[PDB]
Amino acid sequence: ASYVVNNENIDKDGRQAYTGSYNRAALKQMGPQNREAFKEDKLFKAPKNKQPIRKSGGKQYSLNDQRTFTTIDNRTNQDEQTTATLKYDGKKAQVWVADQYITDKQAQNIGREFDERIDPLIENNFGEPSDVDNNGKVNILVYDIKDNYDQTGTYIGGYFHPRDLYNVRGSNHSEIFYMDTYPSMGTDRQHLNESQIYSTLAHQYQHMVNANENLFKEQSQEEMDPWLNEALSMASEQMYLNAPLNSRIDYYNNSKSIAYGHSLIRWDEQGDTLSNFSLSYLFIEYLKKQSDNGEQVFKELINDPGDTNTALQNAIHEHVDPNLSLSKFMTNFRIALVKKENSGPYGFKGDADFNNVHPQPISQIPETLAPQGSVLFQTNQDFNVPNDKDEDISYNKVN
Ligand SMILES: [Ca+2]
Ligand SMILES: [Ca+2]
Ligand SMILES: [Ca+2]
Ligand SMILES: [Zn+2]
Repeated sequence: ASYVVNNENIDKDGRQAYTGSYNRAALKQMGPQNREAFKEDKLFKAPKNKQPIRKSGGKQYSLNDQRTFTTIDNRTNQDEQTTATLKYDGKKAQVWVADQYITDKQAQNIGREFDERIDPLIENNFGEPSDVDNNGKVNILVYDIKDNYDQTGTYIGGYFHPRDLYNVRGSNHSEIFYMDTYPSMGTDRQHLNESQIYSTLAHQYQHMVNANENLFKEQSQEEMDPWLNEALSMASEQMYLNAPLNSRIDYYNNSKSIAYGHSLIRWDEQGDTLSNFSLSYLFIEYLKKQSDNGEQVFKELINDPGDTNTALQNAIHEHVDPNLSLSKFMTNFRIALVKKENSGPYGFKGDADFNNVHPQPISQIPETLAPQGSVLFQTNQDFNVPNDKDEDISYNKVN
């Protein structure tokens, strides 16, 4: 038969748990196509020093003014300093340009797409931004984000840092997110296509209003865990595109780290982050199909005042199943990826968007599995679940 093994511990900081002494009664058991399958971004953590910004009502900058911003070199993880020009001063977005290759037209396309589609989309379905500089607008700094693309082929499409909302070192004292030019817009610096990154505007803007709702509007001031913050950003991309994120599915299908038990809830900052993006994306889409209010569950997760696991558990009880615990919903997620049943917990309600999700069976179980790390294997015998496995490990017969 086949088995889905999962560490059911819902604590992302928990131990990697022993899977047991099992019997090799297992069967012995290409290439991510799109370059966009290797597109990352960075969501940085809010500072513990939440010194507020004080101002005394924000008609400082206008078209063609220059402004030097702190940006982040993701090769070395240092602050850098970048001087940009305001090239679009719109209804909500101010688009700053600091890449000589970007034309004024492209800045105007980006700002207009934000003003007309990105902003309403996010405000109505996720949340609304802060206004720490009392200027009614948000900054979009368009420039060549520094990363290891030239050496790896993995590139950073954009980022958001909640430090910009407080008075700390490196803050730009405003609502701002950062958008990459090369190679996000294309691999030819002289023929960049800015429409390539429009869904990334929704991605980064979700991070921004997420930080506002949870750090400014709610009294607990608890950040959402990265894995679910990132999942909600990719829910917003699909909603903007009204199409599945096929590159994240493509990456899922070819990821050896996922096949060997990559964690849904522990963000592998120094390792294969792309596998975290793929798992976070499929999870939020699984929650969408399993919720009776569909995409409307997204704003309830943000609006919930409790921590990340409490919000998910409340959403499951109200919209999915009042008796179902978060930890078993997560196991059902992994089985749903395999079975894709047309109804019930082991599928995506037959949504065609997810029919090309194909988990990869492996020949041997890893010794240990991180919290919500999962693997799939097949058996040539009536294999027996090991008796010395960690109690957090569930073996789930499927076929
Ligand atoms: Ca503002
Ligand atoms: Ca770049
Ligand atoms: Ca909340
Ligand atoms: Zn992100």
